[PDB]
Formats: sequence, C-alpha cells, structure tokens
Amino acid sequence: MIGLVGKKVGMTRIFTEDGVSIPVTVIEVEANRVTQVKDLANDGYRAIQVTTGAKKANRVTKPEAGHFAKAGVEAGRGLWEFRLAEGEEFTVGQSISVELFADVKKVDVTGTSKGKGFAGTVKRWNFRTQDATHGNSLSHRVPGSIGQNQTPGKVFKGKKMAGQMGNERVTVQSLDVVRVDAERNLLLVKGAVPGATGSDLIVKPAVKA
Amino acid sequence: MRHRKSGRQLNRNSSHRQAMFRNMAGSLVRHEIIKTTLPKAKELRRVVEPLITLAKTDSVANRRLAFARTRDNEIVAKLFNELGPRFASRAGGYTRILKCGFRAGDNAPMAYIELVDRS
Amino acid sequence: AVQQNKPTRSKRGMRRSHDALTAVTSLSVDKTSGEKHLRHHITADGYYRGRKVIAK
Amino acid sequence: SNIIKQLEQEQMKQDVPSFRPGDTVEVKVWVVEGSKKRLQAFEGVVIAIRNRGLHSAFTVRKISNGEGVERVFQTHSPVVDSISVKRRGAVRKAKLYYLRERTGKAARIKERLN
Amino acid sequence: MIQEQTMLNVADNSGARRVMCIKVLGGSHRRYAGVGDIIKITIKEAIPRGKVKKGDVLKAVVVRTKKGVRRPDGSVIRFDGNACVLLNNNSEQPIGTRIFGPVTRELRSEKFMKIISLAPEVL
RNA sequence: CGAUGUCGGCUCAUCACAUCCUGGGGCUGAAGUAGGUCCCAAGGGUAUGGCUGUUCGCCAUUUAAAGUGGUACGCGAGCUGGGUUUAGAACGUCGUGAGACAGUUCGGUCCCUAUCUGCCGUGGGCGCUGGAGAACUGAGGGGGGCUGCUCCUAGUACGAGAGGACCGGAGUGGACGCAUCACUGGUGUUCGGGUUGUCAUGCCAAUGGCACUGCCCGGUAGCUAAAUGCGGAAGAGAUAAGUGCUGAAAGCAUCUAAGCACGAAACUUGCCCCGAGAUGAGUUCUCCCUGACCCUUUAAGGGUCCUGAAGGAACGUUGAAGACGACGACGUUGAUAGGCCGGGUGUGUAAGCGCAGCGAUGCGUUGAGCUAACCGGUACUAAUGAACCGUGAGGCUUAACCU
RNA sequence: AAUUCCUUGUCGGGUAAGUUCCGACCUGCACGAAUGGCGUAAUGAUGGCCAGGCUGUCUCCACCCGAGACUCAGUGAAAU
RNA sequence: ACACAGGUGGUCAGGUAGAGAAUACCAAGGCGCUUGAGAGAACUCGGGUGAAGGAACUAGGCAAAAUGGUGCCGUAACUUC
RNA sequence: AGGACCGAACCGACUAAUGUUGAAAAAUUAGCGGAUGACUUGUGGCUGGGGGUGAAAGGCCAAUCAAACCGGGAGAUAGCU
Ligand SMILES: [Mg+2]
Ligand SMILES: [Mg+2]
Ligand SMILES: [Mg+2]
Ligand SMILES: [Mg+2]
Ligand SMILES: [Mg+2]
Ligand SMILES: [Mg+2]
Ligand SMILES: [Mg+2]
Ligand SMILES: [Mg+2]
Ligand SMILES: [Mg+2]
Ligand SMILES: [Mg+2]
Ligand SMILES: [Mg+2]
Ligand SMILES: [Mg+2]
Ligand SMILES: [Mg+2]
Ligand SMILES: [Mg+2]
Ligand SMILES: [Mg+2]
Ligand SMILES: [Mg+2]
Ligand SMILES: [Mg+2]
Ligand SMILES: [Mg+2]
Ligand SMILES: [Mg+2]
Ligand SMILES: [Mg+2]
Ligand SMILES: [Mg+2]
Ligand SMILES: [Mg+2]
Ligand SMILES: [Mg+2]
Ligand SMILES: [Mg+2]
Ligand SMILES: [Mg+2]
Ligand SMILES: [Mg+2]
Ligand SMILES: [Mg+2]
Ligand SMILES: [Mg+2]
Ligand SMILES: [Mg+2]
Ligand SMILES: [Mg+2]
Ligand SMILES: [Mg+2]
Ligand SMILES: [Mg+2]
Ligand SMILES: [Mg+2]
Ligand SMILES: [Mg+2]
Ligand SMILES: [Mg+2]
Ligand SMILES: [Mg+2]
Ligand SMILES: [Mg+2]
Ligand SMILES: [Mg+2]
Ligand SMILES: [Mg+2]
Ligand SMILES: [Mg+2]
Ligand SMILES: [Mg+2]
Ligand SMILES: [Mg+2]
Ligand SMILES: [Mg+2]
Ligand SMILES: [Mg+2]
Ligand SMILES: [Mg+2]
Ligand SMILES: [Mg+2]
Ligand SMILES: [Mg+2]
Ligand SMILES: [Mg+2]
Ligand SMILES: [Mg+2]
Ligand SMILES: [Mg+2]
Ligand SMILES: [Mg+2]
Ligand SMILES: [Mg+2]
Ligand SMILES: [Mg+2]
Ligand SMILES: [Mg+2]
Ligand SMILES: [Mg+2]
Ligand SMILES: [Mg+2]
Ligand SMILES: [Mg+2]
Ligand SMILES: [Mg+2]
Ligand SMILES: [Mg+2]
Ligand SMILES: [Mg+2]
Ligand SMILES: [Mg+2]
Ligand SMILES: [Mg+2]
Ligand SMILES: [Mg+2]
Ligand SMILES: [Mg+2]
Ligand SMILES: [Mg+2]
Ligand SMILES: [Mg+2]
Ligand SMILES: [Mg+2]
Ligand SMILES: [Mg+2]
Ligand SMILES: [Mg+2]
Ligand SMILES: [Mg+2]
Ligand SMILES: [Mg+2]
Ligand SMILES: [Mg+2]
Ligand SMILES: [Mg+2]
Ligand SMILES: [Mg+2]
Ligand SMILES: [Mg+2]
Ligand SMILES: [Mg+2]
Ligand SMILES: [Mg+2]
Ligand SMILES: [Mg+2]
Ligand SMILES: [Mg+2]
Ligand SMILES: [Mg+2]
Repeated sequence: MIGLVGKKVGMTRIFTEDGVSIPVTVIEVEANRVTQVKDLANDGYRAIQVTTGAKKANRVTKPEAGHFAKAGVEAGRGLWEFRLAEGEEFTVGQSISVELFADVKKVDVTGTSKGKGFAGTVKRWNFRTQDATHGNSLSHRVPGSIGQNQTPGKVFKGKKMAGQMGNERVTVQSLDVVRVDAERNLLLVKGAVPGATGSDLIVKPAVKA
Repeated sequence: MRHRKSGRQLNRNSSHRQAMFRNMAGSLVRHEIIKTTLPKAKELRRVVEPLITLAKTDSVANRRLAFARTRDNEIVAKLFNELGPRFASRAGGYTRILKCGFRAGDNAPMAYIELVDRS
Repeated sequence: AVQQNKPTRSKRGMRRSHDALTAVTSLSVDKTSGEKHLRHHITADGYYRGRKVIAK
Repeated sequence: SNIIKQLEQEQMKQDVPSFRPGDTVEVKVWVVEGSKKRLQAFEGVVIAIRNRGLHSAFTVRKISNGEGVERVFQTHSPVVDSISVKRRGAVRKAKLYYLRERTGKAARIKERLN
Repeated sequence: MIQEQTMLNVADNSGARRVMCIKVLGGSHRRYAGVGDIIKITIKEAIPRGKVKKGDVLKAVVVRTKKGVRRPDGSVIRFDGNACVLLNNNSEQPIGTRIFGPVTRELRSEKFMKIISLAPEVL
C-alpha cells in the first residue's frame, strides 16, 4: 500500500479518559495530488508520482510547470513517488486524502533528521571519553586508537570517526496511529518522528505489521 | 550548534558587547549616521530601535530606563524630545543600513547605518 | 609529522589549482550618476539607487 | 501553532481554580486499584507552578509519615478530579524550592490575606 | 535510580538504619534500580538487638527514590530520600513486621501484598 | 645497534573457531527436570568490585554466558607512567675496598604544527555526445540480527512419590541502537529579581560600572538524558550435521548410485541507508533554441555580423542547513531577516505618588513592571532596473518503419 | 621488619570481599646494641592504611562562557 | 640573541571598607599590552553549573570540590607538663 | 622570651595543568614552605684547576665539571668507520 506526504507540525499530548497521556506527533496531510502514473510498459515498474502544497508562480520553472500542466493539476512544493502494489491503481489528476489511513493502525514515518553538523565520536558513535584527570595530556575526547601495528598498514573501511551527523533520511517503524482528522487534514502518531518542525514527512503503512 | 539562537558574539565577552553597543547607540543618536561594520550595525538595530519605541512614551520611568541603557542624559533628552515625535507614526524600522565597501586595514565589510528621518 | 620525499612541482600546481581568484562578474550601474559600483553597495560619490545618501 | 492550540484548547479543563505558590492545596485524584475507582486525597504546599497551557503542571509537597513527598500533578489531566485551596500563603518567589531543607517552624509561610 | 555503593535508609523494623547496595540484580551490566526492584545489600549500621547484624548480606526491595516514579499521565512522585525494605535471600519475603513511611502503587503484586498491607499510606 | 620505545592499565578495535551463551542434531549407564559426550554452526552477545604495579590469581556478589587465541605477547607521532631499567639515599647480604645483588625500600622531565598511503566526512572540475529542470530503477555496498523472566498450555506428559515438561501462544523487562523534546529534569554569563563592598551619574531617591556572570535565587527558546517513542522479527529459498522415502548395484539388505522429501541464530532474500564516475556513465517526464554570410588546407574545419533562449550563476535578506564550500527558503507581483503590534512564558506586586510609623520598613495604586531565541500577525527598514554565463535544432554507420 | 627467599607465612581485627594496613606468633633465608639497640611527646610541602565531610574522579556525560582552531585581508617560518 | 609574559637595589605610601603595605573599588597619575575583521564545527586550553548516586575512578581521592572571620561556650588519648 | 604561632613584602620551590620548532636554552597559572633568624639583600673584596669551595648531591667554579676555559705540543694516536 502507498503512503502520503505530510509535514511535521509539532508534538503534543492526548489525555485519554483513563488518565494516560499519549505523546503524539501532529502530521498535517494536505491533499496529495497525482502528477504522473508510471507503469511497466514505459517505466519498468508500477508507481505514482504525487505533489503537495503550493508554490510561487514566478518560481515554478517552465519544465516543472509543464510537468504539472500535463497532469492538469496545481503546482506543489515537490514531487515524491510511491511504488504500487498489485491490484492498486490511481488516475493522474486524482487527489488522495488522509482517509487512506482511516483504518490503518501502524505507520512508518520517513523524514530528514536534524543537522548536528560536524560531530565527534563521543556524540556520534557513543565513544567513551578518556580520563579527565590522572595525567591525561590533551586527550580527553579523542577517539584513541584506530588500528594495529604494521599487520594491516591501514585503517579499515567503515572505521568510526568524526564527521557529518544527521541531516539524513531515517525511518521510524511501527508508530501507532492515534487519530485521523480528515476535516482539518491531520494525522496524530504516537511518539517522536524524525525531522524538525515544518519539514516534509513520508507516512507509509507499516510493512512489518 | 546554533539552532534557533540569536545575538552575535563578535569575539567579545558580554560586558564588552553591552558597553560597545551602548556607546555606538549613543553615537548614532548623537550624529544620526555612523560608519561601522555591517555585523555591528545589524546587531545595533536591536538596540537602538527599542530605545526609540521606548522614547515614544515620555514618562519619568522611561527616562530612567533609557538612562540605564545609555547612561547619557543628553541621549535621553534627544530621544524623548526629538526622535520620539519624529518617529511617532512609523511602525518600526527606524534606521537604515547602507553597505559602503571594505575597510583598508583589514578588508572588513563596512556599512553606514543612519536614521531614516535624517534628511 | 614531516615528509619523507620532496613533493614535486606537479603536486604543487595541483594543490594550487583551486586557489584561483574569482573576478567580479558585472558591476552594477547607478541610474542617476551613471557610475559603476558593486551591486547593493553605494557609489563612491554617495549615490545608491539614485538618491544622494551621504555628502562627501 | 494554531493547529496545536486548537488541539489543546479542546482538551483543557474549564474549571481550574486560581492558586499561587505557597498556597496549601488539596488535590483529589482518581485511583484505580483492582477495578474500583476511588478518589485519593493529597494535601500540601504548592512549591512550583509551570504554566504551559495544556501542559501546565504544579508541584505539591507534604510531610507524610515523617517523610517529605513531592508530587508533580498534570493540571489538565483527567486523573485529577478536584483542586481546592485550603489555605493561601504569602511568599515573594515563584518557586519555593528552599523548603526542601526547612522543617517544622522554619518551613512556615504566612497567610495571604486579601 | 539506585546503583552500587548507594546508601539507603531502612523502611521496616528489621533492625537496620543504614544499608549499602552492592549489586543491582536482574540483568547483566544493569546500571540502576528503581522502585519495585530487588537489590542485594550489606548492612552498615544496625540497632544493638535486632533480627539482623552489622555486616550481613541479604536482599532488599527499593520502595522510595529521590528520583521518583512516573505515572501514565506524565506526573511524577518524588521522595526526599531513598528507602528499602529488607528481604530474605531465598524466600524474598520481608523480614520486618511494620513498614515505615509511604510506598507506591508500582509495588503492589502477588509478591509485595504484605508490604502494601502494612504500609500506612500507599501513593 | 648512523635507534624497530619492550610490562600492565585506558581508548578504539578487528579476525580465527579448537563455541562460553543462544541455535540445530546423534548416543546415553537419556523416566521427566537437569545432565554427560560428540557433530554442525562464528549471526549477535559475552560482568561489576576488594587486594595487588600487575597479566594472572584468590575472594564477594551477579549473569543466558562471564569463550579460547591471533593481531610488533594489537594499539605511547592515541593517553598514562604504577612496574621494569639512569643519576640521590637506606636495610639485609657479599667484598679489605671502590662498589654489587631478577633482594627489598622512598623519590624520580614520556617531544613532534601530518608530505604520502589509509580512513571519516565534505566540495570543485570534467565526463556520460544539443543544452537544461526534476522524478526514478537498482548493479553494487554498508547497517542491523542479543536475550532473560512470568503466565497460559498444565501441575498435563513422565514419575512410586518428590518433582515436573516438549511443542505452541501471550505479556513484561535488561543491555544496545536510531530518533525526538510533548512530559520529567539539566544547562540556559543574551530574561527577571534579591543582596555585600566600592565608585560614579550635582545630591535624595532611583540606576549603572567593577569585584569568577561579584555572590545567590528562579528560569524562555535551543541543545540535551537520567526523559519517551520505535527496532532486533515473521516469512520465503537453497542447505550443514542429521532424519528419511522408494530403490538397485550385490535376487536380500541398503537415505544414493538414478530419482524424491525434510532440515539451524549460519548463506541469499525479506527490514533500514548510500547508490548510474554502474566510463557497462541507464530509464521516464517536461522545457528551450527552426538567422544571414565569408574562408581555403573542404572538414566532426575556421571566421564575421545579428541573436542570447530554457535555465543557471553571482549579489542581497537568510535558515531548527552549515568549519569553508555545499544544501534549502526568499528578493517588492515580497513575510526572507530585523523591527513593530498583540499574545504567551518567566520573574514576582517596578518607578513615581499617597498613607501609617521616630525609623528601618510596611500597605494602596499593583500579579505591577520588565521580559532573549517562542506563537500569530504586520512591508517600517533592508532584500534594485539591470548586467554575467549558457546559444541559434544538435556526428557517422547500418537496420526497420513510414513516404 | 625500610631487613623474611620460601610468602598473599599463620591467627585475629577491619571490609560484602583486604598480596596493602594494624596487633600478635617466631620457623630471625640473612635484626641487634654509639657504621648504636629499643622506646618516645612535639614537629614533617615525609611513606603506608582507615573514616567523616565533600564533590564531574566516576556510573555517563550534558549545556554554557571566553582564547585558539575555521573563513577573509596583510606579513610570513620550520624540522624533513 | 628579540620592542622576549623572565631577572634587577634604594625612596615616596591618598580615600572607603579592612587587623593590615593582604584584598575589593577608586583618586593623583599612567595605560588599553603594534595584525585586524567575521563565523559561532570537531578538538584543545582556562573557567561556570548540574538530576540521582557519592571514590564504585585510579597505581594512589591526582585534580577538583569543600573548610575558611570575630567573639563566647567547650575541648580527648598522650606528654619531655 | 622564643632557630615560638598565623600571615603579606622578601626568600624558596612540594603538587597539578599548560608549554616542549616555548612568551621563556627551566617559565607561567592555581595552590605550597619559611617568614626575628643556622634569615635575607646591596656594594666592594679574597680563595684558581688535580686546585678552590662545599650543612656533602661528585654538588658549584660565567647556559660548560668524575677535573673549567683559551692558546700551544698538534696534522696526538686511531689494527676503527
Ligand atoms: Mg542544524
Ligand atoms: Mg573512562
Ligand atoms: Mg606534557
Ligand atoms: Mg586536560
Ligand atoms: Mg600491503
Ligand atoms: Mg532567528
Ligand atoms: Mg579573531
Ligand atoms: Mg564582569
Ligand atoms: Mg627514507
Ligand atoms: Mg590552496
Ligand atoms: Mg639495534
Ligand atoms: Mg636510520
Ligand atoms: Mg547433545
Ligand atoms: Mg566445527
Ligand atoms: Mg562472535
Ligand atoms: Mg542472516
Ligand atoms: Mg577482576
Ligand atoms: Mg577502600
Ligand atoms: Mg586482530
Ligand atoms: Mg604471541
Ligand atoms: Mg604489545
Ligand atoms: Mg603507534
Ligand atoms: Mg604502553
Ligand atoms: Mg610513528
Ligand atoms: Mg615510577
Ligand atoms: Mg646510587
Ligand atoms: Mg640488575
Ligand atoms: Mg564529474
Ligand atoms: Mg545487503
Ligand atoms: Mg525536554
Ligand atoms: Mg527545568
Ligand atoms: Mg530546557
Ligand atoms: Mg554596586
Ligand atoms: Mg543613595
Ligand atoms: Mg570603572
Ligand atoms: Mg530461515
Ligand atoms: Mg546430507
Ligand atoms: Mg532406499
Ligand atoms: Mg530393495
Ligand atoms: Mg526444505
Ligand atoms: Mg534471536
Ligand atoms: Mg516588520
Ligand atoms: Mg527594581
Ligand atoms: Mg508601586
Ligand atoms: Mg494586591
Ligand atoms: Mg508578568
Ligand atoms: Mg511582550
Ligand atoms: Mg513568528
Ligand atoms: Mg634479613
Ligand atoms: Mg614475600
Ligand atoms: Mg587476614
Ligand atoms: Mg586501596
Ligand atoms: Mg604490625
Ligand atoms: Mg644494622
Ligand atoms: Mg657498633
Ligand atoms: Mg640512628
Ligand atoms: Mg591568510
Ligand atoms: Mg629551508
Ligand atoms: Mg611588543
Ligand atoms: Mg620585558
Ligand atoms: Mg590603600
Ligand atoms: Mg566555544
Ligand atoms: Mg565548580
Ligand atoms: Mg543558572
Ligand atoms: Mg552531580
Ligand atoms: Mg539550580
Ligand atoms: Mg544533588
Ligand atoms: Mg577502588
Ligand atoms: Mg577499577
Ligand atoms: Mg588534592
Ligand atoms: Mg578549590
Ligand atoms: Mg619562627
Ligand atoms: Mg606560585
Ligand atoms: Mg608564616
Ligand atoms: Mg654517588
Ligand atoms: Mg655551569
Ligand atoms: Mg683540571
Ligand atoms: Mg685528568
Ligand atoms: Mg708531537
Ligand atoms: Mg687528527
């Protein structure tokens, strides 16, 4: 089954009658509108290409606006693409609402994580700091040793070192969907999804069930 | 990391930044146009423009506040006697940054920051 | 922490391959005084986007 | 945001009484033991109030059986049932964290008469 | 959040006033022990004529923490100290007959029905 | 020997399998539970402390288990320097003595700004055969793979009882990892207040400067963990040891020779991420350009004038993006940033005035005043009209289709 | 034992657990009486051990303030 | 060797607080230390604060943290008193 | 009264960190010891190399000491590189 493209509005809590506070992540899901249907005869696979949101008319380019004009649909802020299962099809100018998740129970939310910048191995790879006293010379947060002596004159591939942390695609699996509010285009999932506030989210039904 | 934060450090401590923007705000009120670096001008807008909004309501308390911020009664007098009623209708934006090139000593990008109702 | 062989002038030129300066693309022209300046900067005489913002 | 505020104002409780720090409050909460909901009372001094709308909370300290007990109630939770100001107090702080080392005569607070 | 070398007060009439945690049971590399958790302890201070003696090694169940315990509304219940009730090593039933101070609802089970029976107040 | 730093600890590790746990089996002098032994199996996992310089070891208490080894007895241009192994001093012992003792004892300088390989990240160039904007496929690569306990099945099978299951199902944890900041908290030298000394603003009052932010008390956003969400799978395929079916060779027998079936945390998939420089440079969609002439050495040739597209780049306002580049948003047809208005939050009833009091002070005005990064708004200021790069229909050869 | 190889001697104390410490024993490898013997109040930037308080030493690190590191302009090394 | 965070004898000794020539803030007087401008990564240096625990770290409580003043009460073994 | 006590000047140098092509061919920062005495300091003088001096470490004698420095014997000698 396909997913929908939303946006992280923020987090809040749903007080049940029983006295339980459910930490939820509000995901507004506007009308995803299809722009292209891909198939086996032309594209080798079955998928749809959707768009959501709006865009400035002076900023949407002539190739992109011609691509939306062929589908006959308003330009959105992006283009995403969802693989189709069998027995599942959609038309081109079709709009897809959040009622698709009306009877799902768990979703997988894919987002782009927050940018931690250039991070050290303590933060990134959870390395232990060395001793803050007892003689330590300028070596409190360094990674320590990185190899062995002459046997493989070389550091191995994938050695855990410092570098860019975050700002990348991650997927949180098996999030309990709490509420599907079709009237104001919302989706409340239990827990914390990746991404900052106002960033794009991809909500798909859970594959692991 | 610097997420959602504000205020420039400017390679100074907090008391040096506070005394530098106090002097620079007094010099801008005194002459109505100065030439400083563009980062100092941008951080100065966040100092001077609250003083003018404070100066729109001439009370004794607001004279004492503007004195605690500027520490110059001549500046507080020019604020409440001239620039108050001069800017009494503008909804913010009381000043203007004009980039004026590069300083000869260190290639620093300079800028003229002036009040709007000067000329 | 120091080299074991002298690096060549070829490696020196390849390291300096990216140290080239980017010339300014185009100078903006004031509409009143007609003189050239940096885009978004005031002119030398004190014009910017037509008006005389400062005497000299 | 407006969406958050709309989701939160429909869950807030419209009958939260006005109480300040240093007020001796009595909170009646719901207790589910076995299958019978009963209503346990908790009464102490408000040492802290955190106002965040729906996420608002408050801290009550009491001296129960010789032991000091702090308890951080969620204000708009439905598991609390009643909030009653027994005795209002006169302090000049927002948070009375210094009462955690004062006992007996030293931990008195005078009454905020109005 | 109780670990090794943590001193605890004693919440019963077993005869001890001050015990020290030497091992947090139930899992390898297990850092902490909250309420309802079994800890192996040693005795550092006792009454002169008690059921237990200074230097005995036995189990105990944590009943009050200064860190506190969270309820599903988000609320938390903190105490001013750390308190435990002594247990037997094998049968793991409480030794004393009279529980001092309050306990919590996380304690109640088929295992600690005696403690909730004897506590003066259950929060 | 014109120098290859030699114990132990720390920090990072990585491989082997002669496997410690978990997994699959065979035999048992295997009733069950629990074991013994051997075979297959390296996917993941695989204690904290006391003593001691120690590795080790003993001891205490855990745990599913506390594996055995290689790696310059891994790792000092990564740390340490307790031990060993400099110069000082002393004991015992030897020697007439200077002095000496894998005998002891106290003290005792551990340098290097990284050129290359390597590795972690991040860019520039060019290419992919007209140029450009997007969405993809997925060759390949990496990540991840742990497990307890309880309950039901069932006090059933088994057993004289004591005791006590296989198989299967459900729940709740520990360790680890990813993400997040709604909660609980931390910080919050950019917010508010109290207060000590001193100086100053003419003085009072009120403020400001310095004293570690002067010392304190709280605390917004943000970042965070101790906080709270999620994960490990199921499944499929082919198998290991092993179990078989039919069945001869070898009239029987026989799991194998022909043929067929089952079979594990291993293997390939399934889950997540990168990924067409995958030079084997792929696919789809869309957009842009449809001018004249000279040349000689006539060819994938060179030049002139006109033209300058799609788009990009640059600049500017900037960002929960960021070392720099990069990436993303916006540039007046505009909410990009600052300001401003309103709100919220925090602090905790400002100043001034009046009253009471000899006065310190208290009370009223007053939950006042101030309020950072927050929320909703608002063109007041700054984001310029341009200019720059990029062209002008895109090779040959066959094949097929259509004329 | 600043001396004891065997040795982490044995016993006791202290600790959950103590090759160190303290007190005993004496089997003094290889103490011993001015290259002094045994005690000893006070003192010691002396050596070993223990306890209370205290705490980022640590479990396990988090945030913040500044000086560098990074970028721009100017000058401009070195070992090898 | 330097316009070098070193070394160099004598004399003068203001105010407020303070026992004080300590220390804090100031006067007279003299300086802002001869590269700057930004940004606000890792890491290092020097500091601030920290939930719960409180030496479990370590060769070793190294380093940090803590104590800290005046007056009064009171103050052990031992002792060469 | 005191080779008495606490503690600045002053003298010294116990610990840690930095620094180690340093700010510095031994220093800085935070702590530390003595501080009316066998104290410390200025100026001038004397002791000379197998010699001085030494509360004694083979310490010091001009950044040099198990026998200084300079010049000379001297192109010592080198079965060694
Ligand atoms: Mg970021
Ligand atoms: Mg460590
Ligand atoms: Mg060093
Ligand atoms: Mg350090
Ligand atoms: Mg090789
Ligand atoms: Mg901002
Ligand atoms: Mg600078
Ligand atoms: Mg200051
Ligand atoms: Mg070589
Ligand atoms: Mg270069
Ligand atoms: Mg050698
Ligand atoms: Mg060599
Ligand atoms: Mg077996
Ligand atoms: Mg094998
Ligand atoms: Mg393994
Ligand atoms: Mg596998
Ligand atoms: Mg051990
Ligand atoms: Mg100990
Ligand atoms: Mg290896
Ligand atoms: Mg070996
Ligand atoms: Mg080794
Ligand atoms: Mg090495
Ligand atoms: Mg080593
Ligand atoms: Mg090396
Ligand atoms: Mg040593
Ligand atoms: Mg010697
Ligand atoms: Mg020897
Ligand atoms: Mg390329
Ligand atoms: Mg793979
Ligand atoms: Mg939070
Ligand atoms: Mg807080
Ligand atoms: Mg916070
Ligand atoms: Mg003051
Ligand atoms: Mg006054
Ligand atoms: Mg001053
Ligand atoms: Mg399988
Ligand atoms: Mg087989
Ligand atoms: Mg057969
Ligand atoms: Mg047959
Ligand atoms: Mg099969
Ligand atoms: Mg498993
Ligand atoms: Mg505005
Ligand atoms: Mg005030
Ligand atoms: Mg008032
Ligand atoms: Mg009132
Ligand atoms: Mg308020
Ligand atoms: Mg406001
Ligand atoms: Mg806003
Ligand atoms: Mg002897
Ligand atoms: Mg021995
Ligand atoms: Mg013993
Ligand atoms: Mg010890
Ligand atoms: Mg002894
Ligand atoms: Mg002797
Ligand atoms: Mg004799
Ligand atoms: Mg003697
Ligand atoms: Mg430069
Ligand atoms: Mg050279
Ligand atoms: Mg100088
Ligand atoms: Mg000097
Ligand atoms: Mg004075
Ligand atoms: Mg910093
Ligand atoms: Mg501190
Ligand atoms: Mg604070
Ligand atoms: Mg702490
Ligand atoms: Mg605090
Ligand atoms: Mg605390
Ligand atoms: Mg220890
Ligand atoms: Mg240890
Ligand atoms: Mg110390
Ligand atoms: Mg200290
Ligand atoms: Mg004396
Ligand atoms: Mg010193
Ligand atoms: Mg003294
Ligand atoms: Mg000697
Ligand atoms: Mg000398
Ligand atoms: Mg001589
Ligand atoms: Mg001689
Ligand atoms: Mg001769
Ligand atoms: Mg010669």
